[PDB]
Amino acid sequence: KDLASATNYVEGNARVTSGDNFKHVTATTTGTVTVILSQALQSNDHSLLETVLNNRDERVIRDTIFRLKPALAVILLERLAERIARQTHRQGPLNVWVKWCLIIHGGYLVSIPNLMSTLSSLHSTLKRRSDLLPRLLALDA
Amino acid sequence: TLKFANNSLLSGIFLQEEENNESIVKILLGDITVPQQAHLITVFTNNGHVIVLNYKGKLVESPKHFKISLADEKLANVFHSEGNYRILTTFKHNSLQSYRLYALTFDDAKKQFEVAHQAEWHNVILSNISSNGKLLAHMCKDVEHKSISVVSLFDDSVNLSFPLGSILSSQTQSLSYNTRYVSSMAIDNMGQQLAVGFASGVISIVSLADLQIRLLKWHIDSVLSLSFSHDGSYLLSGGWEKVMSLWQLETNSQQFLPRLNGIIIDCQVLGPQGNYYSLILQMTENNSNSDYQFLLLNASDLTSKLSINGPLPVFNSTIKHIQQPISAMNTKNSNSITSLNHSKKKQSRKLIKSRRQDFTTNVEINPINKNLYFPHISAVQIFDFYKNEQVNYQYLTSGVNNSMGKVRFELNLQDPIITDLKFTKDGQWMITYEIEYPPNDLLSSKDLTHILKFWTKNDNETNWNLKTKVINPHGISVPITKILPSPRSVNNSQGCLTADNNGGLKFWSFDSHESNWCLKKISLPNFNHFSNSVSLAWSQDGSLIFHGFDDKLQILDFDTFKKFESLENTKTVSEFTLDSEIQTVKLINDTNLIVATRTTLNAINLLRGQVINSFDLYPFVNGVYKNGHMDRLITCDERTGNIALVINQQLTDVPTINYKSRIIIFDSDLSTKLGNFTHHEYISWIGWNYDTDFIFLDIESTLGVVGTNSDIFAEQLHKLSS
Amino acid sequence: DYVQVADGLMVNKGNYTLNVITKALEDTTDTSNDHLDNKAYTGSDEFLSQYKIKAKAKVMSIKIDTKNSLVIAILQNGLIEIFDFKLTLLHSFDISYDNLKYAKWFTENGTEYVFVLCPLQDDKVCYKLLELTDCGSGESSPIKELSSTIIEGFSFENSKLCYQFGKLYKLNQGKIYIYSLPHCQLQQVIEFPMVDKLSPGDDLISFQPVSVNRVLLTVNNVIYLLDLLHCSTLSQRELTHVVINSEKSHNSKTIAIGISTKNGPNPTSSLEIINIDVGTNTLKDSLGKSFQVGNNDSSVILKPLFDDKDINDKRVKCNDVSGDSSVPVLHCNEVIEKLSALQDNDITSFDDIFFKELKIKEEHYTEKDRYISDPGFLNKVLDLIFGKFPKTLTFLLTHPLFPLSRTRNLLSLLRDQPRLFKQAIVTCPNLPLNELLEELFSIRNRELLLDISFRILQDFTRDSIKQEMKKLSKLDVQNFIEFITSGSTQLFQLLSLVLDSIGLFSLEGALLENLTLYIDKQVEIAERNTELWNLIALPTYTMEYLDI
Amino acid sequence: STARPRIITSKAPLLPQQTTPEQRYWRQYTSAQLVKEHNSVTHISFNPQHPHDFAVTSSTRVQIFSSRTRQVIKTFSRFKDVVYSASFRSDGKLLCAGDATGLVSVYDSYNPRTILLSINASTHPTHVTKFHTQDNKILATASDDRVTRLWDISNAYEPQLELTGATDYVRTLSFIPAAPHLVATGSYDGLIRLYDTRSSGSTPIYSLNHDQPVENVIAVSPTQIVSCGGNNFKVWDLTSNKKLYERGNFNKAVTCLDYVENFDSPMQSALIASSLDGHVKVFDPLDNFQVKFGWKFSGPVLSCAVSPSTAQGNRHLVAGLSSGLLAIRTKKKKSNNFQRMMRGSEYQGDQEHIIHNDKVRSQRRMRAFERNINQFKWSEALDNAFVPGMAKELTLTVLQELRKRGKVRVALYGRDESTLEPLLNWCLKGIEDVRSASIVADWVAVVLELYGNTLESSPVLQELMIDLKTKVRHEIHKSKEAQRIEGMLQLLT
RNA sequence: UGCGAAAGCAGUUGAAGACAAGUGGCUUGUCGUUCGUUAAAAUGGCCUCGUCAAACGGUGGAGAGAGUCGCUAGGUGAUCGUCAGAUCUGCCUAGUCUCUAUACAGCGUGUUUAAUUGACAUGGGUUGAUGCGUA
Repeated sequence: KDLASATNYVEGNARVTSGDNFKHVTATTTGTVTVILSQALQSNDHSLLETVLNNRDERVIRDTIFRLKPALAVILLERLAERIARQTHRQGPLNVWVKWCLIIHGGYLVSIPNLMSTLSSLHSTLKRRSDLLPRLLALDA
Repeated sequence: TLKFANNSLLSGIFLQEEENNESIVKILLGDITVPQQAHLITVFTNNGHVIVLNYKGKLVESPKHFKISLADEKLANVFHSEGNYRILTTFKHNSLQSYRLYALTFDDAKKQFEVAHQAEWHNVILSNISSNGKLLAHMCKDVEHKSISVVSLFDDSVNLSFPLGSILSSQTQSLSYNTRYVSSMAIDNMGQQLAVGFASGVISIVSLADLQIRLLKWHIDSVLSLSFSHDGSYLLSGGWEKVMSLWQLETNSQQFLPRLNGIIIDCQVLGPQGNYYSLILQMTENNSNSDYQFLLLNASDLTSKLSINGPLPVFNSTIKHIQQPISAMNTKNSNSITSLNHSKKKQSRKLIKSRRQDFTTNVEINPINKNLYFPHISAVQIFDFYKNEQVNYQYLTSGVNNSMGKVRFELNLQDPIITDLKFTKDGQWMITYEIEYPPNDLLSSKDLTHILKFWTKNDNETNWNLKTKVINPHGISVPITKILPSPRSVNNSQGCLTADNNGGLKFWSFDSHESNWCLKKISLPNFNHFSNSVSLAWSQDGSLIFHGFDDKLQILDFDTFKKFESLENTKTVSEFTLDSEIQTVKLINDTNLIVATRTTLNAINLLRGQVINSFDLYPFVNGVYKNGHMDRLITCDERTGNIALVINQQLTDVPTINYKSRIIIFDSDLSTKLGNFTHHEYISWIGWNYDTDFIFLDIESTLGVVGTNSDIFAEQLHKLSS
Repeated sequence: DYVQVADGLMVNKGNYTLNVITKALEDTTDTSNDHLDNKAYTGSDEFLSQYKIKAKAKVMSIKIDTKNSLVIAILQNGLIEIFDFKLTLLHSFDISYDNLKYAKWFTENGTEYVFVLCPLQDDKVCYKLLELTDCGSGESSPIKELSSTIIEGFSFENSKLCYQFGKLYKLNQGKIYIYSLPHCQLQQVIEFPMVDKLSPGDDLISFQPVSVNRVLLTVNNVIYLLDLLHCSTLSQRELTHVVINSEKSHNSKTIAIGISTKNGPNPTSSLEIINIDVGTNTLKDSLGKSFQVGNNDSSVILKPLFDDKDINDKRVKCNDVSGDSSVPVLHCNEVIEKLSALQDNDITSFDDIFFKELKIKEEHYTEKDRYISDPGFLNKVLDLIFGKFPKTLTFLLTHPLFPLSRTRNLLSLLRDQPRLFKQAIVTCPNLPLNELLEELFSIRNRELLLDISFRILQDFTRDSIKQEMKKLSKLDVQNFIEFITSGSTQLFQLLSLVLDSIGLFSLEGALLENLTLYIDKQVEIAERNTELWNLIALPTYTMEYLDI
Repeated sequence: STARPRIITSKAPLLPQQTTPEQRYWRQYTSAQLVKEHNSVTHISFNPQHPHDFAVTSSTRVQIFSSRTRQVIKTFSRFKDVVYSASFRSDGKLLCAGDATGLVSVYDSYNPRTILLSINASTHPTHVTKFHTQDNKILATASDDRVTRLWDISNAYEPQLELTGATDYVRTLSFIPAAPHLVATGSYDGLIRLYDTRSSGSTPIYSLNHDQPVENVIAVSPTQIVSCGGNNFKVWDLTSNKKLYERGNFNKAVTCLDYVENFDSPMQSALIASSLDGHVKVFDPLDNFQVKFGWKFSGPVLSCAVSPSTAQGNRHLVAGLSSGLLAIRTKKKKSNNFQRMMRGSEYQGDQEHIIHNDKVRSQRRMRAFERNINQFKWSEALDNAFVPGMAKELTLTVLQELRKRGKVRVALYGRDESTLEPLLNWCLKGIEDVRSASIVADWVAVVLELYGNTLESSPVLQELMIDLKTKVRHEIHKSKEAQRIEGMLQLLT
């Protein structure tokens, strides 16, 4: 090609990222589903993770997360964050799970030393969901 | 390269600190002194000196120069034919010039050229001369309107004239002024036809014997340049689209050449058979300077044989009687048919009266191969200064920069501005930051995008590859005031530190595992005040970072990335409130650091934790630079000192359009002014190349530097076989 | 250039050992050791010893005795080894070697015949160097470095008995000519205030620096370029800096002339014969952040005033960018004399202090930028008005409008005049957030709440607000929520800050439901006026009329 | 002059859980085959040499499948009890099978009728039989006799070495892949013993205490070996006798392992693990045995294998389940007068001094929207956006190119009811996504700015505007509640 | 236009002269005219140099598509009916379940961290659109 011809712009396979991925630093309760959820999260079992969080009764979700062990509430929250990042219609039903994980395990993940670095994907997903709120405010006006 | 300032032979013609209207106006190939014997050129300047210069071998140390007996006239051009020589001159009502043609002779006393005065034209609007130089056309403004007159100059073969209302259509008199304004004209080597290019976009070939016209409509914006071929059967035209068209005048058939990195402000055929086209490309994405690229190209395959260009910086403001060229609408890249006079009056008044006379730019030096990278608008000119020719040119944003010649409305769109770029200290990566602007008259027209890109090349290839880009670093709509590359001790010189106008900092670094440049460290404060008077510095050890926000120089560490702390409280002063917002925090070496703010210039030691020296800046740099540009005005070294740099706009007996530069150096914490230099022109950027020199960029872009039997048979055979 | 300053034989062991340091003793029989226990046998003792070392075995120990030779000891087992005499004059500083590293038969008198670490292995006779008063052993390529008071430097390598280099080093009577921490140099201290580093590969000075103050017992630490130095008649062992992977914190070197300062670690209490107390407990020299602490060996501050770029035909200054003036006529002598003109009998009046300050600094009396000023000068005139004399109407208005006020601002709540207090809220450019939060939560229910919330938001980071607004009671925050709900943008985000910083659980319910209802209607009105701001042909048959 | 820059497809910031190269490669193992066996598939080995066939050990038969048709080419049915192990020799020439009566029978592969020799091992069931990987003429059989045996296949009467020492149920052998004297055996008491065969052989030289009862031990390097048993697997440096990684990423016991090297893959090595709960997972030995991909199967997976390192054809992952069936997932791969007349067209300049090259490279074909943006047909470019078969990022990038480049209004000028309905009917779908909704916002804003009268006239885009209103209502409830979650974890810092 | 932060905060928009049109003046409008102020349109758009097919290597994906009326949560309709509720085995959406050449998109394989080969005489002539129906 010519020597005076400028180089065109080409991204190629450059990784486009945002500025918000901080990935670097007797019974009497119900019949819940938390053994299913716990041995979904001990492995990486997307299939039975989907069969445990297609349950959407609020008291079942509530005491399920209450009976959950708090050392893996952070990875339940990571799985929920990645699923609502990918599928956008899940944000309605699945963020009921993410608000209950914060309310119940409000001590474990305030005692964790790097909250944003450990659940970066939630922060990036909610930042990109709520960043454009003035724009669709102007749109619906 | 015949350097003018190399010798007093013709630097005595011009070395002035105030007067650069002495200009070089024509070059001829022969020798006007003695005929019939050529390997040397005779240059006519715009005042009346005629220098004869040998460009084969070493330049002679006494050229054959003369000075023609001239009136107040100022030398439009000279003309050559067989044997004879003409010259044309300009004059002193409505502001129009006035032209006057002489003929030359030389022979009797070999110091003076005698002149003859053929004729005059008492008001000239526009002019052109044919390719052979045998005839010339021009415009008149003689009443209801203008007029058009063609005249052969080396003979009275033909001289005709007519009002151009007989050229113009009947539709144009009830249409806009662009339809009757004419921005170009050309004649062929016979004077049979003439091309009138109008500001509306059309061209019209009139046939001069009978004044019948033919319209050629392709240019959707103003026609800026026209030329004929030698036989007159092809018309080259160029305009605001960056497309050179050539019209086959038999069938009216265009051949195009579409993406010519600048608008064609002049085009002409060049060879005896017409095998070259020479073009001038105005490159009008920056409105702050008129930077022309000279490009001839062979006519066979239309490839750019020998494109020529100077360095292309973009200054923060317009420079010196710079007028962006004519067009159809008044845009942010051009001006309409009305506003050229008002714009030049306003620009002269702005250079006289106003206060923010800062037109300073950022230039970078690639620390591997010592070539300097002028970031143009949405592009970079990589340019090496040991031969002062451009390495290449590369588009670094995603605009409509290259894909399209923008026209009358579309010139109100701007491609994203590259405002920062810095190399990592081993020269392996190039960090760049750009502001992507939205088009007007829609919902998202008032939120910018801020994009930080990371480029890589090996040491052979001339162009960089984007490895990653982060859109909105630091958050949405927030700028990056300063990026700083990191020293060789953090991630093997593969980290960058970006600063907000919130005082937030982000440390980005390239790790090989996830093979990308990712976000490592973060310190965000959430204030409610913003200021772009942000500066940054790093310790060479890689231990502590000096975050010079406005009025406040915080001291952060690197391990926990918060403000510095020792529990023993050994007068751990980790903030230095100064009298004004600080714009340079340049640390010369690990002992001390020079702060520069808009009143004073302090220096602070850290092995003796207090102020050591101070200087007064307010009488020199008061409210004249934008806050954040003292960092490009002053610089440092790694051993041998620090360089301040001030500017005095000169005065009459009010300020003027003339400038002088006062650069000063200091060694070893502001001790001695061991360099006090004065340069004849405004100075725009100074920076230390990595081998103990400091390069600076003049406002007219001269880069300067502050440093430390058989013999006769052989001769006759090389004659007779060449 | 100091370090963290406090604390007013096998050379690489520590504690949990028995005695890896057996050393000689002043005014005693020969030698001793102690534990935190190994036996103290004899290495053919009772001579004129001045130091004592071992072969890095502690049961092949010795007593380095001034008899031209030395033998082995049995400090663990009971079985001795044989020896062989070389000289008979003075071997008081004998240092037995490792497995063939650095050994020669140099006793005291220029007879450095090379040998090995054995009782009968020999080498060449490398006694060529002159009478050296400072012979040390380093590990460049294990080498005897001789500095001679015939003055000349030489360096022989006891790896092939090869004289590497040598020159004429004019070294006088020294204090400690100790080898460097990386061994590449020689730190030789001059007597009172100086310590020069010389190149110990070519015998030439590389950096001759002065020191801070009096120091006598100086030796290079196990650092990059740092030394330790104890005072002569002082127990003060300070540190200075002119191993790099995971450096030392204690047990670095034992050469000191304090009150029996043997076996000097960081916690240097349990000595080898002394049984003393301990001191500092820091590590060696770091890269560059500890030199902001140890900012010593320079204490020469003067009164730095703003100079000017020197007037070399300054009359061609070419359109100066000021308003009307060109240069302020600097009077630092009048700046100092204004102190005497102010510290007078204007004990309640503004006739001899405020007029004095506004005459010395001809300004608009609320504005900066006609500066020529020093922070010590402003602090001393602020002290002279904080003495016998806030009733001045010009001086203490024009100098909280100065960015160098230096922390005499704490009584700004403790004095309460309305206009001076609001001006010290808005413009005083260094304020303590403790007093700012106290003034914020000591509410007088006015617009100065907005003026104090403005500054507390616009000059402190949010987490530094949160950590120091944890330091509040609960009646303050309950009345703050009550006053916000009663009766704006910066106080909304301040309310966000108080909710983030009160904590998680320990709240009440009625205040929470009241705040919930209030901010529900607040979001509703914010939504509707955001909507308001974002809110800012022919038929087939007609019938018409015309003029008659 | 330059060439024209291509229209860059709008890529947003990347979302979490992107497609890694490892999981793209391991996800193109597809077209699953399910073959119902008579009983649980206990072992599966591959042919080493022409690595293109594999033997599946069901109950009382061993079937060799081909790696190009996936049908049973050959079968071995003349066992008396349940056949347990079946492996090929390192030359791939013959096939050993341990049987529940303790009768090792070795046939030759690809000939089920010629049983070559029947070693009568212990009276207990022989559960693992494999040849040496360096040597050819020795066969190691461990049985439920708590003693393994090395047999020379010439002298098949007494075992040439008898490796005893284990307290319970030796179920696995392994050989160390550079030292051929080194046999690592693994039993149901934990305790990977390993033996130097030049010594006595009744005592291991050392023992590695996997705490769970091991199910398999394989050798990865000449130095490190991996033992699975219980819910985890551990890796052991063998020159230093010392554990250095352990991954417990399963629910139930890891039944088997195998390992791949140097094959055509982004992963330079791969250890896959099969674990009685349905899962088979692949772990990358170069970044610390991190899991990269996995398959879930319809029952507890008892054994697994992949095609060997030099497969050169159709490549296989096979997993045999305890349910009694077998799952295969593969990745696949004019006249002499006229020629004498047109001879030279394949020469390419070998003996020729100068070789000129200015044939330009043929670039990718331009799509219709890209050539219409090139031809400045901006309304036609919008029309080419809203065809049905267009990718969502392609509609987004032509909207963004018309937004940045020229004029939304130019692209929308000559429209009416029938030619706006594609745009708004796509804007319904694009208003949900984050990456599109800014562009959807300003395009809808411009079209209602300059078509507010067609709003009055046509009722059949009024309803489209109403549906768009309820869409922005749902999206604004979502963008408000996301800010509420953002605040409610900003509280927890 | 100035100060600014990317928000915003203060300032506006005169005079002379000439010319054109309309009805020597009067009105209106222009200016390749000057002084002062910090101050939309002339049917008129971008070149050839070789395409097609099949791979391969990284990069993104809202995945490209097809089912099961299988589950979870919903939004809603026709007719009758006092409602209760009936039939339409009511419809639509999202998630889940199942499957495919990851079907989708993009950059590259001339040297690159990586990754490419093959077809074709890259012509001329005659019909080819009034010859066509599966709608």
